[PDB]
Order: sequence, then structure tokens, then C-alpha cells
Amino acid sequence: TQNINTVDMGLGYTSNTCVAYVNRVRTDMGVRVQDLFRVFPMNVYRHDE
Amino acid sequence: FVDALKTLCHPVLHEPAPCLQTFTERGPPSEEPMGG
Amino acid sequence: FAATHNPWASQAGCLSDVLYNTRHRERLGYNSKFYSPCAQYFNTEEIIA
Amino acid sequence: SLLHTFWRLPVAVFFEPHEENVLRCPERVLRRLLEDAAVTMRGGGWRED
Repeated sequence: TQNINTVDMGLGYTSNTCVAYVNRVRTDMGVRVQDLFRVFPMNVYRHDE
Repeated sequence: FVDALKTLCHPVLHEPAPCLQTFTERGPPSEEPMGG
Repeated sequence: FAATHNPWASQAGCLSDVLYNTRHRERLGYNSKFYSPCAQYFNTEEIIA
Repeated sequence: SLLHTFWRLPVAVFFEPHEENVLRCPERVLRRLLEDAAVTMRGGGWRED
């Protein structure tokens, strides 16, 4: 093990990130809607049939 | 619309009792014999 | 600068407020593992915080 | 604290089947009726004739 400790040496934000380049799309960007019975697997109708 | 059948006819949209429950909490403003 | 534009997604007691607020969705039977894409717009206790 | 319905398992109490849980006679009346329906077949059609 090697315990390290870091302490910031600036009064303000000394580091800047930016969204640079996009490789691909993980999702489908589709219209296939999600299912509410899956996200709510317990609620049923009061009548059975 | 039909692919949203997995969302439309779910029972929790047809259950207004939580909506009525959180509707009771706000303040309500104020502003039988059928024979005879 | 109107009051709202959609009164079924904006009230204290609208349809989505009992549907997508995870502090209100916990009172119903729900699956926590299913990520919902709209929970960031409704979970108002984080938004109040 | 609200009365949401949930999917309970279908419970219905019955009697487990055994080798001697016997079905009784039909109160002696349809016993006799089936006796008449049995003995009336000595005079009648024969289905090969």
C-alpha cells in the first residue's frame, strides 16, 4: 500500500476539462419505449380478469 | 401510439389516490329524498 | 412567462409527480434497478437541496 | 399508508386427493334414475342394426 495525500495549491480553479471528441453512441437513440409493468412489477388491477 | 401500450394501460396512471393525497395537503380555498 | 405550459407535469399533485419522483415512487411498489431517464427532472428533494 | 393493490398469490383451500376420499351416492334419487336409464336399454336400439 502507498497512502498519498493531495492538497490543492491554487486559490481558484487551476484545472480545466472540456468535452473534446465523441467516438460513438452507446444507445440506439431510438423510440422503443420502456415498459411500465417491468418497472412496476407489483401493481395489478382490482378486478382479476 | 400503440408501442406505448406498455405505458398507457398501466394501473398506476388510473390511481388518483396519491394525487388526492398530496392534493389534500394544500389549503382548500372557499372562494336526499328524490320522491317529493 | 406564462404560469406553466403543461399542467399534468408541473403541479404538486400532477400525474408525473406521483409517477417519477423517486421519493414518491418508493411509496409505490417499484423496481429501483430500472434507470428512468426523467428522474433528474422530477426528484425535487435533490432540486430543493 | 395508502391502499394500493398488489399481486397476491392465488390461495384457495381444497382437499388433497387420497386413495379413499370417496364420492357418495347422489342422494339415492339419481341412483334410481340411473338404474332406470340402465334397465331401459334392454329394449331399444342396438347401433349395429
